Amino acid sequence: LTQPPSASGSPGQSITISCTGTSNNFVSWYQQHAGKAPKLVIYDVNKRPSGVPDRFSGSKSGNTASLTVSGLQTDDEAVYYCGSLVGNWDVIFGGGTKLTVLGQPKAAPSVTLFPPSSEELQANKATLVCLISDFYPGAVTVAWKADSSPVKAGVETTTPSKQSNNKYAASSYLSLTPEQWKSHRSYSCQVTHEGSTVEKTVAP
Amino acid sequence: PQLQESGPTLVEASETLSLTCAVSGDSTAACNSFWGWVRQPPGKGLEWVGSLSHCASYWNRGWTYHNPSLKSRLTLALDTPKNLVFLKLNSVTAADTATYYCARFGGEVLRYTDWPKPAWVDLWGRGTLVTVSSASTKGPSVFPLAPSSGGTAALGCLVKDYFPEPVTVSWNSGALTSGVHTFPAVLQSSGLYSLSSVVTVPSSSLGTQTYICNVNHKPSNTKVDKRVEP
Amino acid sequence: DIIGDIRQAHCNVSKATWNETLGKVVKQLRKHFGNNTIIRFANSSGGD
Ligand SMILES: *[C@@H]1O[C@H](CO)[C@@H](O[C@@H]2O[C@H](CO)[C@@H](O[C@@H]3O[C@H](CO[C@H]4O[C@H](CO[C@H]5O[C@H](CO)[C@@H](O)[C@H](O)[C@@H]5O[C@H]5O[C@H](CO)[C@@H](O)[C@H](O)[C@@H]5O)[C@@H](O)[C@H](O[C@H]5O[C@H](CO)[C@@H](O)[C@H](O)[C@@H]5O)[C@@H]4O)[C@@H](O)[C@H](O[C@H]4O[C@H](CO)[C@@H](O)[C@H](O)[C@@H]4O[C@H]4O[C@H](CO)[C@@H](O)[C@H](O)[C@@H]4O[C@H]4O[C@H](CO)[C@@H](O)[C@H](O)[C@@H]4O)[C@@H]3O)[C@H](O)[C@H]2NC(C)=O)[C@H](O)[C@H]1NC(C)=O
Ligand SMILES: *[C@@H]1O[C@H](CO)[C@@H](O[C@@H]2O[C@H](CO)[C@@H](O[C@@H]3O[C@H](CO[C@H]4O[C@H](CO[C@H]5O[C@H](CO)[C@@H](O)[C@H](O)[C@@H]5O)[C@@H](O)[C@H](O[C@H]5O[C@H](CO)[C@@H](O)[C@H](O)[C@@H]5O)[C@@H]4O)[C@@H](O)[C@H](O[C@H]4O[C@H](CO)[C@@H](O)[C@H](O)[C@@H]4O[C@H]4O[C@H](CO)[C@@H](O)[C@H](O)[C@@H]4O[C@H]4O[C@H](CO)[C@@H](O)[C@H](O)[C@@H]4O)[C@@H]3O)[C@H](O)[C@H]2NC(C)=O)[C@H](O)[C@H]1NC(C)=O
Ligand SMILES: *[C@@H]1O[C@H](CO)[C@@H](O[C@@H]2O[C@H](CO)[C@@H](O[C@@H]3O[C@H](CO)[C@@H](O)[C@H](O[C@H]4O[C@H](CO)[C@@H](O)[C@H](O)[C@@H]4O[C@H]4O[C@H](CO)[C@@H](O)[C@H](O)[C@@H]4O)[C@@H]3O)[C@H](O)[C@H]2NC(C)=O)[C@H](O)[C@H]1NC(C)=O
Ligand SMILES: *[C@@H]1O[C@H](CO)[C@@H](O[C@@H]2O[C@H](CO)[C@@H](O[C@@H]3O[C@H](CO)[C@@H](O)[C@H](O)[C@@H]3O)[C@H](O)[C@H]2NC(C)=O)[C@H](O)[C@H]1NC(C)=O
Ligand SMILES: *[C@@H]1O[C@H](CO)[C@@H](O[C@@H]2O[C@H](CO)[C@@H](O[C@@H]3O[C@H](CO)[C@@H](O)[C@H](O)[C@@H]3O)[C@H](O)[C@H]2NC(C)=O)[C@H](O)[C@H]1NC(C)=O
Ligand SMILES: *[C@@H]1O[C@H](CO)[C@@H](O[C@@H]2O[C@H](CO)[C@@H](O)[C@H](O)[C@H]2NC(C)=O)[C@H](O)[C@H]1NC(C)=O
Repeated sequence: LTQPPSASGSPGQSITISCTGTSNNFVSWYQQHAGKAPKLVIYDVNKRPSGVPDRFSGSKSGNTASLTVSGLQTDDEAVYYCGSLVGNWDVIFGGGTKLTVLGQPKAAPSVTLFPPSSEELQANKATLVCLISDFYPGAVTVAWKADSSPVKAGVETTTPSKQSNNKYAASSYLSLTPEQWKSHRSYSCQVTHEGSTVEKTVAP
Repeated sequence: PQLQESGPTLVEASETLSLTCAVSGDSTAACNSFWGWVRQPPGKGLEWVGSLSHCASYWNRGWTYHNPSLKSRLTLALDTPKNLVFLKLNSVTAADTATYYCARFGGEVLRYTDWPKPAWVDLWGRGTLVTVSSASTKGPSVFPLAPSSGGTAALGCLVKDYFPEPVTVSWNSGALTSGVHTFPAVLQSSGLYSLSSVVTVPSSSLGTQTYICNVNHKPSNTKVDKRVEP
Repeated sequence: DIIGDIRQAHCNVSKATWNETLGKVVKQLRKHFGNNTIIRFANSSGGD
């Protein structure tokens, strides 16, 4: 199932997140708070469970299923997954949609890229680390490039985490061989935040 | 209704992972729901494992559903009298490292047509984290990060492969507070851990005045200080 | 309450075995009703 990567909204506004790949009505959505267990907020499309506010409503049109949250509040900030039965008895889950109801104000990320050290190359290892911080919302995708062509190998990216200043921060780790590091002069790291991207480059 | 997971939190590679769920407030004999597991890899999406039920029909002694990919390496079991759920994973790799949740499956279970159709997990458990590693406790490899903006640059200390958590890194043994930052750990494809730190200092301070980070790791018994120069 | 398949009671008969029997039986009726004639089967007429 294809679920949108991110979603944002202000308190009181209504957000509608979609899901596709559902040909049946067995669609269900879940809410998982960071560092906690997932909780089922809806089942059998529109139907609501016990202790769940009316503002949560499921909907399915054609092959597309949709969840709608009106009257946003602090406790609505979490990751939302959708799932449905397929075929005979198997069930699958989407990638999930991260919805954030954090306080203002929005801000561009900040990238600091560090090339491998002199002591590290001597261990026959090469690792580049992109440090992204001070961004809103707390969901950012990171991309790597070596010269002009992109790098699809050695990419390790982790979910961002809130800081003391309430701004999110994340770090992506690229581990490669020293041979391809010295061969290719410059290494670019692309950081995409809400459409706009921030880039950094390092060369030995 | 409460689901309590129990078992080894640390398992070696290629071995057999075993986990047991203890249900409270409900009977496994009940035909209203299916019982199984759902695993969620760190910082990743939800993946279905499988579920079964002894409530059968005329041609079978029960029903058991396996995830097509995980089918070969898993075995599902239910204890009806003792009200317990079991999960056994053969030949486990570091790719199977995840937070395992005890799951109760709802759907067309109490009144179905042909085969039973479970579609959603109504009741979850707290879940536990199982990390699969082919190695033992490891000391972190410490390398300095040399800086070059905006009147004040940033430098840090690199913490490479180690296991298990945590690691505490202080700058000059807690000498600086304002303008000090530390990033969370990262799980490597080799089952290990890695993280880093960063601090912002003026360019005028560059000179005989240098910066040294204090690394501390209890399990691997590692205390390492390294001076940083550009 | 009924817990299981939602269905009406059903009776199975193997198409091959009933037919084979029918073909042997229909030939025996022609030892009386004549060697050549049309024999048609139909369900119950009506009653209790
Ligand atoms: C009077 O006469 C009547 C006949 O006129 C007679 O009716 C017949 O009754 C018998 C039983 O009484 C029926 O036989 C049973 O049929 C069951 C259902 O069979 C259907 O479904 C399966 C599965 O299909 C899915 O999976 C395969 C493989 O992945 C795919 O290829 C399919 O496309 C489909 O995939 C979808 O679903 C997946 C899972 O959700 C998804 O992942 C996927 O993405 C898709 O969405 C088909 O294989 C069957 O096809 C066969 O029949 C058609 C008929 O047209 C043929 O054309 C075709 O070529 C095939 O031959 C059919 O569509 C069977 O499941 C059942 O077999 C199970 O039980 C026996 C018990 O001994 C086991 O030995 C066997 O291994 C099976 O066990 C599995 O399934 C059970 C649940 O059924 C589980 O409990 C069990 O643990 C095991 O599960 C494992 O495997 C699963 C995959 O199979 C997997 O999903 C699980 O996760 C798990 O790992 C048995 O054969 C027969 O169909 C009736 N026929 C008719 C016409 O009605 C009636 O009984 C008579 N009356 C009386 C009183 O006698
Ligand atoms: C139709 O629907 C009905 C439901 O309406 C379905 O009926 C269910 O069917 C399942 C499957 O058989 C049953 O599970 C079996 O349970 C028995 C024990 O049953 C007794 O205890 C149950 C639990 O009682 C507790 O909970 C209740 C509720 O909270 C509580 O009130 C109570 O005080 C107590 O605390 C009772 O529910 C149960 O009552 C039932 O029976 C009564 C009559 O006895 C009846 O009056 C009731 O109304 C009710 O129907 C009863 O008191 C387990 O022993 C059994 O486990 C064996 O059997 C299954 C297959 O059936 C098999 O898969 C298992 O592996 C296991 O087989 C091994 O162990 C046997 C000995 O234990 C041994 O003989 C076997 O050879 C085998 O041993 C071999 O293999 C193992 C590995 O497998 C190996 O280790 C050994 O060494 C050896 O090699 C079942 O799990 C349900 O109880 C039953 N009822 C309900 C309500 O669910 C039915 O399935 C549907 N379909 C059809 C076609 O009918
Ligand atoms: C009324 O009900 C009765 C009872 O159910 C029906 O009579 C039964 O009919 C079935 C099928 O017509 C028949 O089942 C076969 O019996 C064989 C022995 O006689 C079995 O060998 C065979 O099992 C194989 O096939 C199964 C399904 O494909 C597999 O699940 C099973 O594992 C077997 O496969 C093995 O063997 C092959 C080689 O052949 C091997 O390669 C495999 O590795 C594996 O080892 C069937 O089960 C029953 O025997 C019949 N029962 C009786 C008492 O006669 C009757 O047809 C029903 N009537 C109506 C009208 O519906
Ligand atoms: C109704 O009864 C007739 C017989 O009067 C059945 O015809 C039979 O049809 C089957 C094929 O479905 C024949 O089997 C065949 O056998 C030959 C020889 O081994 C082989 O070459 C074929 O590939 C096939 O297997 C069967 O022989 C034939 N009967 C006779 C007596 O020849 C018919 O099947 C019955 N109705 C139904 C439900 O089919
Ligand atoms: C045996 O098979 C016959 C053949 O199907 C069954 O006869 C059917 O009986 C129903 C009544 O229950 C008929 O419905 C009627 O249709 C006519 C025409 O539309 C309408 O005028 C009536 O008001 C009624 O709706 C049905 O037509 C009839 N089948 C045929 C082919 O005419 C009979 O019921 C079967 N016996 C048993 C015991 O099941
Ligand atoms: C048949 O009808 C009865 C009511 O006359 C149903 O029993 C009720 O079931 C509901 C569950 O939805 C309970 O909340 C009620 O307390 C039950 N009432 C009584 C008097 O038992 C029964 O469920 C219906 N048939 C079934 C079992 O499906």
